[PDB]
Amino acid sequence: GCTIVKPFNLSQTYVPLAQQVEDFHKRTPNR
Amino acid sequence: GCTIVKPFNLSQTYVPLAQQVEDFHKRTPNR
Amino acid sequence: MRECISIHVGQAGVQIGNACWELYCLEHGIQPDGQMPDSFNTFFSETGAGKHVPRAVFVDLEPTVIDEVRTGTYRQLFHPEQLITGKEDAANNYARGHYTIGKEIIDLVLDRIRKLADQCTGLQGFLVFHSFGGGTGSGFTSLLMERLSVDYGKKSKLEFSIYPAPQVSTAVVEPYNSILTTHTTLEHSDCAFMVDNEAIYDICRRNLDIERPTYTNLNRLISQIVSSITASLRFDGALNVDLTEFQTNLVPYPRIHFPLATYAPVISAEKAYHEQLSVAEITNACFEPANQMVKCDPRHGKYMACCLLYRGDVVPKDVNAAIATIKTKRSIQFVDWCPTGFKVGINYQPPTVVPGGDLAKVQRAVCMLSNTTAIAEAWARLDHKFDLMYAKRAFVHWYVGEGMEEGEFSEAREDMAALEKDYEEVGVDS
Amino acid sequence: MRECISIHVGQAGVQIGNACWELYCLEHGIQPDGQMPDSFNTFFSETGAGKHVPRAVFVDLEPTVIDEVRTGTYRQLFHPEQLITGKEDAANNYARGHYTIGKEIIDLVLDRIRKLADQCTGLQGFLVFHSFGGGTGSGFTSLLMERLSVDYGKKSKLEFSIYPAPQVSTAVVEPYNSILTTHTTLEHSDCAFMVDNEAIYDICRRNLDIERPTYTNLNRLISQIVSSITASLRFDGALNVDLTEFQTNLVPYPRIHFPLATYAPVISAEKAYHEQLSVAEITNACFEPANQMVKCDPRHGKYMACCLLYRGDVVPKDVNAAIATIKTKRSIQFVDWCPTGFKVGINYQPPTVVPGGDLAKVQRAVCMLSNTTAIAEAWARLDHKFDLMYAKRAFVHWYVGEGMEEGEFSEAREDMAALEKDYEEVGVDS
Amino acid sequence: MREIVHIQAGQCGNQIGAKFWEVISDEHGIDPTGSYHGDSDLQLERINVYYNEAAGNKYVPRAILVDLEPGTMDSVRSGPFGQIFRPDNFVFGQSGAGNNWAKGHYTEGAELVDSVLDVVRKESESCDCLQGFQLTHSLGGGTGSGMGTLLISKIREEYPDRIMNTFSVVPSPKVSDTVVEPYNATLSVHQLVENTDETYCIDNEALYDICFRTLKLTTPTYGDLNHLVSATMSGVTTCLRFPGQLNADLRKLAVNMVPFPRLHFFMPGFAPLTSRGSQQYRALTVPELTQQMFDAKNMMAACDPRHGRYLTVAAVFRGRMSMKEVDEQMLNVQNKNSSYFVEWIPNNVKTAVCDIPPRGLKMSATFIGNSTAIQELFKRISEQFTAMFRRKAFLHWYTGEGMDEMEFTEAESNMNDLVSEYQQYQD
Amino acid sequence: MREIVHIQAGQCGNQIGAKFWEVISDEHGIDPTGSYHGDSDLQLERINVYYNEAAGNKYVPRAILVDLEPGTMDSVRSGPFGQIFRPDNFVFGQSGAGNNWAKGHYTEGAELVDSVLDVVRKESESCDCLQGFQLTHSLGGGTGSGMGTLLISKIREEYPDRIMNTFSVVPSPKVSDTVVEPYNATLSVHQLVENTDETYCIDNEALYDICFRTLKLTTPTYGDLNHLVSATMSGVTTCLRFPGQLNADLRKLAVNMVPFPRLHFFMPGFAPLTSRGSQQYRALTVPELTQQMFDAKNMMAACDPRHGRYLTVAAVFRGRMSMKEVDEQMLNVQNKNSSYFVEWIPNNVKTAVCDIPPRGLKMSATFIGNSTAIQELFKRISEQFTAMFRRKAFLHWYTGEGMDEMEFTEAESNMNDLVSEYQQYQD
Ligand SMILES: Nc1nc2c(ncn2[C@@H]2O[C@H](COP(=O)(O)CP(=O)(O)OP(=O)(O)O)[C@@H](O)[C@H]2O)c(=O)[nH]1
Ligand SMILES: Nc1nc2c(ncn2[C@@H]2O[C@H](COP(=O)(O)CP(=O)(O)OP(=O)(O)O)[C@@H](O)[C@H]2O)c(=O)[nH]1
Ligand SMILES: Nc1nc2c(ncn2[C@@H]2O[C@H](COP(=O)(O)OP(=O)(O)OP(=O)(O)O)[C@@H](O)[C@H]2O)c(=O)[nH]1
Ligand SMILES: Nc1nc2c(ncn2[C@@H]2O[C@H](COP(=O)(O)OP(=O)(O)OP(=O)(O)O)[C@@H](O)[C@H]2O)c(=O)[nH]1
Ligand SMILES: [Mg+2]
Ligand SMILES: [Mg+2]
Ligand SMILES: [Mg+2]
Ligand SMILES: [Mg+2]
Repeated sequence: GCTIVKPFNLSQTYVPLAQQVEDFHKRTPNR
Repeated sequence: GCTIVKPFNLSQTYVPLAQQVEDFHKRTPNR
Repeated sequence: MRECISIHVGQAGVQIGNACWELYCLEHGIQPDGQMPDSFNTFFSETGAGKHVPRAVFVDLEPTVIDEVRTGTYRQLFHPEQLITGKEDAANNYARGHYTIGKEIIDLVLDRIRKLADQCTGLQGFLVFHSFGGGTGSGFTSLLMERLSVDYGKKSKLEFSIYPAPQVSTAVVEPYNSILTTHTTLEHSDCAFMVDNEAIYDICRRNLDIERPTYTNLNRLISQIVSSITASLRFDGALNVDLTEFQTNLVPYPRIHFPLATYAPVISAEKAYHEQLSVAEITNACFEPANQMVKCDPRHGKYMACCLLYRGDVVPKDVNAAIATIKTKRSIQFVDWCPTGFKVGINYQPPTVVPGGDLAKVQRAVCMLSNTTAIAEAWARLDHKFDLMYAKRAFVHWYVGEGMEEGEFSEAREDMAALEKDYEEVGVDS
Repeated sequence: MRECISIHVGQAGVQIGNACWELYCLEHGIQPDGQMPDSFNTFFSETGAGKHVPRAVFVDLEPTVIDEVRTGTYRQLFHPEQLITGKEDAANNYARGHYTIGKEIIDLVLDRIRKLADQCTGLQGFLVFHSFGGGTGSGFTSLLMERLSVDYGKKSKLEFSIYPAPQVSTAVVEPYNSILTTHTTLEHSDCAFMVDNEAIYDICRRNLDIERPTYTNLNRLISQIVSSITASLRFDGALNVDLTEFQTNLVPYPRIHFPLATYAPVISAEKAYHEQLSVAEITNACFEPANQMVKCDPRHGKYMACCLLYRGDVVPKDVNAAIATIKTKRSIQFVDWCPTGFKVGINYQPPTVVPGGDLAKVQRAVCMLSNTTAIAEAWARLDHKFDLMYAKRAFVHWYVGEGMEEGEFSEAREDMAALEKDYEEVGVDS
Repeated sequence: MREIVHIQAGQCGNQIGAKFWEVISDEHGIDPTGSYHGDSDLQLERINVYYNEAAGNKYVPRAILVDLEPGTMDSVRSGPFGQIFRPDNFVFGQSGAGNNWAKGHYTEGAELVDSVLDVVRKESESCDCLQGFQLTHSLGGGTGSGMGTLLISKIREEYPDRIMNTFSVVPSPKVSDTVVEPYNATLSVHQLVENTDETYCIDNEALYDICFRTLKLTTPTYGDLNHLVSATMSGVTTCLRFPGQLNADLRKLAVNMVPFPRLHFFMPGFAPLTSRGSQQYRALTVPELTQQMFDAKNMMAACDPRHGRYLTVAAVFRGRMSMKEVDEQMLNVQNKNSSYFVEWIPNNVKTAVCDIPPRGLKMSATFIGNSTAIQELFKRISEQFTAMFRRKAFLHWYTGEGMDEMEFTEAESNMNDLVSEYQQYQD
Repeated sequence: MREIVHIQAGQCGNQIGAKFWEVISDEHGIDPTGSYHGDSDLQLERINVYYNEAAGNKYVPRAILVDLEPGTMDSVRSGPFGQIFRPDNFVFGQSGAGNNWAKGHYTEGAELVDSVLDVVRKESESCDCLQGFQLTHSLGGGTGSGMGTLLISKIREEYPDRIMNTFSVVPSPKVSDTVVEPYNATLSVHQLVENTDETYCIDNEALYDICFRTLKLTTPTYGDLNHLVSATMSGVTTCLRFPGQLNADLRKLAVNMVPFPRLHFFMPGFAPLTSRGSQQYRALTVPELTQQMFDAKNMMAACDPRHGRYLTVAAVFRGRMSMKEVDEQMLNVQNKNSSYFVEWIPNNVKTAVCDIPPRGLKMSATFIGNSTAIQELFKRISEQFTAMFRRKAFLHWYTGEGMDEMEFTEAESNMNDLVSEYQQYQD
């Protein structure tokens, strides 16, 4: 009918400056 | 009427890779 | 965009890196002075007019290896500030690398990295080259990786490591360093390609007909693997694999990120003429134990995922055929929880060959990256080696002297035990 | 497709093989460097552009004979990896061949064979060349044959063997080796063509007018027979015989797979001009004891089946006539359980002749492969020879030293006794 | 007057899309610059179905090109016909989706999609009477599958009364190029079930078989495969683009072929198909075309029609043909092959005829079959999904994009239900 | 309108088949390209009996070429007329059968045969009213014999109401080229007895005799032999292909020649036959043709008709001839040779006349005799089989292909029964 999962037991921000600059221009405003 | 047999008493898988490849193409499916 | 930043740590890292940069230059037509008489931008920044600079940082705690680079053929390729050198090495001591000596240089290197990264507009991530056995390659790299993980966070980090051999070991304390670095490698690395010098030597002797292969021979081969990995970013073909893509395909569970790399065909100029090196053939050769970059037996392990990265005169159909053939080979077993374990990349550019290199020029090549349980055997032998020495506390005092605590060793060993156990578990069928 | 793989084992096997490969090259117009300025594919793989490589593996436990090939005229014809050589020979000791020395090289040769076979898409089977008397030719071949039988199973194996002479024997221990190899030959070989050096020598002196025939003379002749067998695959004519076909026709019972080969006409340039070598004549000459490749008397035996393989300017009608004539000759008797004992092949290509060879160029030739009870006489003499030496246990200690057991000898002798008895039985009329 | 809006999502979608556009421009006499250089007035009569008319005797595809990677866009623009497309209709990300349906559907794709929506709204406004949408993509990757599905949902929300058509290339296990395909397909199939009105199941495996076996093509490329798909696509909308004797558009086809809402997954076929050598030994006639079309070897989905029953078939004929002949041949096929047709839908075959044949041929045929055998395709996929999902293999990546296990469970259930439904009507 | 479907199996079958096709194309004015370049409207009137009409004024043989070896196919394709055949009608294996009936009937042939069946079904569909099948082969090998027989069985199962004709070249002991011939012949003969409606017994020995003795041909080739066979084949179906004064097709011939179901093994003959030197010293007349035809030396089976009795003879005449003359000559032969004709079938001779003579001749004749002397042929074969089977010689090979001894016993019994039956009616 449906799948049943039994999982085995295992052992358990910056942005670039150039990119930022680019975003300043090519980011579309909400408008 | 019919033959009768009396037999004298005597002392008593791999496939090539290229071939396989070929089969993969030129084998016709069941369809 | 799509830049990758390369970090070369310690002697081994530096020397591999040299080879890599030689290869990249040849591939993009960049001369040793940075001039080029586009895709090269993935590896190079471009400045002003007729100048290209590698997106790379070279670090060692001693000056000797880097000093060669400064004096040598590619002195104009790198700007001086990207070649970072201390005064005293880590002396095969993880503690010195991570703490005593490393704490003096780490900030500086991080700053430079940040500067480099600011120049790149589509950072894919980092390629980190280092040995597991050396004090710098272990201790410093571990430290560096932590810091990078903190600062950058979700950026992909890929580390290429010269893992120590079973027999052919050059230093005594190697198992200690290896164990200690592994602990940190687990949490801060997204994918780790282990490589074994002994295996490379065997390959050079058997496949390339070289009586006496030296480190220069190994490094060249190693660079080729890296090129195959990054060719999908530096060129374009019929089927493409990005780094994130690769990670998605090749890594089934977070900790199980240790694929084995293998390259095909590795042949001599004269030996190659006679051979009819077809797609099927090279693919088949990938899954053979003799061509492996780590000493271990795949026949005794199970495959979880393989990425096949083809380059040159290759079409999808024949790759598919090869994959089908591989499927029908009983001696190559895949785990039952992976009904298809093949990610496939195909790139149009044939492998370019370094003038004076050991490898012959071929129309097609392949780099297979496969996650097999068999690699756990290496860890087992290393662990065993560690356990003997630790039984007597041999050399331990040195580490303690440089600020390391005994409890750390035990912790590290435990971590590796747990990892081996995890690897065992994934193996078993239901 | 329709490939045949040739395996050349030990000195004798190597030397016959050299001749064979010289002949094949000449037949297909392949130069000694692999270049050819189609059917040749049955014997050659083709690589890239202007290169053809023999579908062959050359094996010896000592380097000397193969080393000649490496240095010599056809060094470029074979790729180095197809020429396999150990360090120490089997020293006329079956045990050393099969066990002590052979176990070191067998795996490697098998691997290479597998690689070779993977390249072929319509494998017909194997041609195995070796002596019965040498330690490598016996012990190694026996081992190899077993392994091949295991791996490949239902593939046809054809072995061409230099069986030891009654008088002209070069080594002392020959009968031991011969007996031991025969045991294994029985179970793992589908068809075996025995050949006797003494007979060849007689032929060379009597038919070719050669005062002093050497091994090079024998080998050339031997190669011709092989060519006749495989011409049906390498060319096409009016009537064709495949290997399976041949087996079906020539082999009445599983163990009775020992046909005698004979070739006609074998003549000198000057002697041939005068003779009017018709189809009928050559056919008649086939069934004469003086032109046999094994020393023995067919007049004292009975024919069970003969394959006649004609080549060159030949038409069916005259072959039929010849067969009819043969039927009416009282001195050539066929068993009563075979009302027609003739399989006939006719191929359009005349035999090509090696420059500087002993044989004259003819418009037509024939190779007869006939299963006659008369060959049992050879076995009888060999058995007798064996029995004397074994009576004193002469040389036995050597074999034991290399891991052989005395019981094996007895077993082998018994097997041969049983075989001789079987051969006797088939002979008798009802 | 009945404009169709075309959308291409992800690499496969883009590439097939490009092929489609190339063929269609040729058909309508449009060159690589957008200028009409055809012969017949029929080529321009209904040009507005696929093209917007720009200033100075030029035509521009009503096409939107979408991808999370710009490489694909570059490849398209650099192609033969690349310059015909509106520059503002290329909507691309920079990152890619890494074969992750979640990235395409919830994350990167989510960020991207509003631009696409804006474009398509404008494209809708431009058209006087938009009959609906055609989306080309694959179900096995991340962009085409996740982003594509998302886009479909958005579109349907805004245009609930318009016809929603997809040409979906499904992952097969023979030609299995990726690891997570089962997941991506499963997730996307579910979404398709609720939001598309007709879905053409295109299979790479079947295409390869066609190329190798029927076309005798030693080395097929993706381009060659794509060509087949393009032909099929062209076939469906021939009735919208040209005159004819009996005409059926996208709606008429759907109404005749879909008896229950969910059962809208077609196995397409195209006829004729011949090798270059075997072209001279054939008959250019309707019985031959018919023969070709109903054959299992000419279906573009890897399913044996003899393993199920046909609910409906729609056949679209192009060229000058006798209606009587067509009617006889279609009745013959249903009478002779009675056992492969469901018995509770009399006259299982719908016919449409367009007088204008494709270039190079005097007659051609396009076949759309709704067969219960399509369940085979879904079943395999389901099995593969199960194999992975049972061990939660690769799930962590998807969960990192905000997905929960429960969604997987739902999708799987849904697909199973669909399969069951098909079986029910098969009987 | 009365299409015949031609099948060629194994080397001999193929080669004779090729010859047959060559002659027939010449007869019907078809060149090596498939184009009609004849003079008379009669040449095209019934062209559909043997040829399918392709696009652009071309004709293609309704011929299927079958072999377990591709070499034969290659040889055919490379021959003069090789290019006329449909490429899709070549159905070939790669291995060969190695003169083993079991490989042809149960193993390799089994694997092969479904393709062949598919082809022939299509070929049947193409024809408006297929009257039946003609198979050319030999009984002594593996393919033609084992595979051929298998194919026949399959065909008859699907077309039980169609006429099933074979041109079977039998192994003779004089011209004995193989060892296991007796086995292969025995096994195949049995199968033929139950599943063919008429079988033309062609013997290589007889052909050689004809060539040497009658045609004065110093060096006959298989080609020359084949020519004779081809002529005979052409003769039988002349009434289907042309007009005439009295017409008999394949069915009419069978009904008149076969009084009991099993007795359908013909000894064929063809007249006239002359040397090049001896051609000028002869009379082109019906009495001469008649004289030639009934002679033992002109029969294509190595049997003396004077060692048995004729059950029936069918004579097929081609050319402009007097019916009266034909009737007188046929009555004369039966009155004069009373003792060689069974007395309980009055007027043992059936006559058919076609107005169109073959090329090069003004008149020709084809003779089909059902003689009880054919038992001689079977008896020899039986004897040879016994000689081998008594010692179980070469049986192991056959058993390796799945065959049992019991089958051999059965076949032998069956053949013996057939022989007995012929003897019975001989009296
Ligand atoms: N028939 C065709 N199949 C294709 C083509 N290109 C790719 N594919 C197939 O589709 C699958 C790969 O899909 P894609 O490259 O489209 C995945 P997409 O780019 O849409 O999203 P990403 O996950 O962001 O890459 C796989 O089965 C390929 O073998 C094509 O041009 N034709
Ligand atoms: N009258 C003719 N007889 C032939 C011809 N070719 C072969 N033969 C005869 O037929 C017998 C050999 O038969 P085949 O080559 O046809 C056996 P086939 O290829 O059908 O099966 P295999 O056993 O797989 O070879 C033998 O008596 C030949 O002498 C031919 O062109 N004409
Ligand atoms: N493949 C390869 N391995 C190398 C090379 N140089 C050193 N190694 C290996 O690296 C390990 C030694 O570590 P190094 O990198 O020399 O040491 P380090 O990182 O400089 O650390 P310290 O000198 O202790 O500060 C050993 O396993 C060496 O075999 C090289 O050029 N190529
Ligand atoms: N016809 C022929 N016979 C040969 C040739 N060389 C050796 N012999 C015969 O082969 C037998 C000796 O066996 P070899 O092949 O020399 O020995 P081997 O196989 O190398 O075995 P070991 O040297 O004992 O390892 C003798 O009967 C020789 O007469 C040759 O070139 N032609
Ligand atoms: Mg150092
Ligand atoms: Mg030796
Ligand atoms: Mg993509
Ligand atoms: Mg044959």
